[PDB]
Amino acid sequence: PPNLTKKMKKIVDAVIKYKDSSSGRQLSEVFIQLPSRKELPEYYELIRKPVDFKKIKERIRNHKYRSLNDLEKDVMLLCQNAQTFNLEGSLIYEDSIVLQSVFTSVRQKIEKEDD
Amino acid sequence: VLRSVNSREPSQVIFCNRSPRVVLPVWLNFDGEPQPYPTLPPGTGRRIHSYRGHLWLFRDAGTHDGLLVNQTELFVPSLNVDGQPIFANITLPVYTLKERCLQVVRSLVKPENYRRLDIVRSLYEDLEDHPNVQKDLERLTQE
Amino acid sequence: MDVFLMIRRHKTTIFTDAKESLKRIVEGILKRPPDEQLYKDDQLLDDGKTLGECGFTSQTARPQAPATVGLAFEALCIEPFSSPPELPDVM
Amino acid sequence: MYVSDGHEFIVKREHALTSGTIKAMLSGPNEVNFREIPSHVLSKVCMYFTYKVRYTNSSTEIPEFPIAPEIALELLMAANFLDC
Ligand SMILES: Cc1ncsc1-c1ccc([C@H](C)NC(=O)[C@@H]2C[C@@H](O)CN2C(=O)[C@@H](NC(=O)c2ccnc(N3CCN(c4cc(-c5ccccc5O)nnc4N)CC3)c2)C(C)(C)C)cc1
Ligand code: NA
Repeated sequence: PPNLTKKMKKIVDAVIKYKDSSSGRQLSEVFIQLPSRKELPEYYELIRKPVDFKKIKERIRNHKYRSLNDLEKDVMLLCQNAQTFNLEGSLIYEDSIVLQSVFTSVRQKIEKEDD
Repeated sequence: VLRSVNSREPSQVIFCNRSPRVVLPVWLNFDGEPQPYPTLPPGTGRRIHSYRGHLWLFRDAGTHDGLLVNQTELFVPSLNVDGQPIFANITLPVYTLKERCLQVVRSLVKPENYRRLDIVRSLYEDLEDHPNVQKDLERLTQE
Repeated sequence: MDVFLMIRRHKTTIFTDAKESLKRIVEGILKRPPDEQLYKDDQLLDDGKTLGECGFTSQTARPQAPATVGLAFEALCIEPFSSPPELPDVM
Repeated sequence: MYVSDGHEFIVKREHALTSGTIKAMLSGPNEVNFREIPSHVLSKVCMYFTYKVRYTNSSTEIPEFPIAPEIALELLMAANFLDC
């Protein structure tokens, strides 16, 4: 992993800065910092492995991701969490689905165009 | 001792920076603790997603001078009636000419050199005592 | 609106404020008739109390930096003030 | 109603009331002289006086009171010696 982190950075940097085409909102801001235990006890209990981006940001910093395929299934787990806690069709729900295909479409561009 | 209430009830809020400083929005973590949020250019304003009952404190991001929001010391998001985002007008106070003269001096000399002025031995205390975040908290919490 | 100005005459000076649209106030304070008076930058001003028409809009004659006006039957250079020391610790 | 290295200046009485020290010399229990302060500092002082009243508790977007760097040392001792 010589610049493996450097490419994970771009990937996460791109997903967060994603803007809706009609609304323009950053569409990732709900998921940035997950509220605390004292302040949301029912999330941490219903959800097996809670995760938000701040943890992924600093998990990348510890470079505990051996692979990009490793990095994906965390960001994948992140939306899979929000899809269970939230109602099908709720704003948060339908957006976690969007970012799934945002991380999808972004992984292809980064890996190739840098050898 | 002084922090935000955990009502999950949201509150669309918007900060209008109507002052020449660079404003530093400060959220108060539920342990009384302050957490900082991105700075605001002087003329501009920005919309936010805050939650009702929370506490916001406002402050220059460079001198940490006392900044005024909505004409009062602090700002708590009320409920937005017709969806109208609540306005946190971040403006200046009217400092005492003593205080205003204090800020300009801190801007022109480094701390390792304050004491070399040929000025009153009292003002040295008044200079070396800088405007602080948590310090102003103990002052507001006191009664 | 409200314009804040500054009249000087041989180092004696008045701070007061009036509307964007005169000297009569001088007669009450200086107890000298108003017609004997009054200009800026060598351009007397006859028709008094029209304030703005000369350049004193609500942004130039503001409290933290008032606008200078002179007073006259004699012409005079109102005596300026002292100069700053520029102590060397700063900068 | 109204009131070189001395005072020599006239302002409204209420604008004078701004400073706490000058709420003491006159009307105790007119003219007032200052044997320390120059004539260039008293400009920026009574400018703060007018700047104080017009803007205090007026919800309008308050602008800064300005200070030239070559003036700071001597206004500060003043506003210290003025309780304002
Ligand atoms: C000021 C400023 N200038 C310039 S830019 C800017 C600015 C700063 C911050 C913000 C963010 C967006 N906004 C806040 O910072 C607000 C402003 C302050 O009042 C407080 N605040 C907080 O964020 C704190 N607290 C809470 O958010 C909190 C508390 C109690 N309950 C809460 N809920 C119930 C559960 N929710 C759900 C979450 C998820 C989910 C999330 C992540 C990953 C997976 C998931 O599944 N999924 N589904 C949900 N339903 C969320 C809402 C939230 C903080 C502790 C998190 C920092 C925006 C703009
Ligand atoms: Na957030």
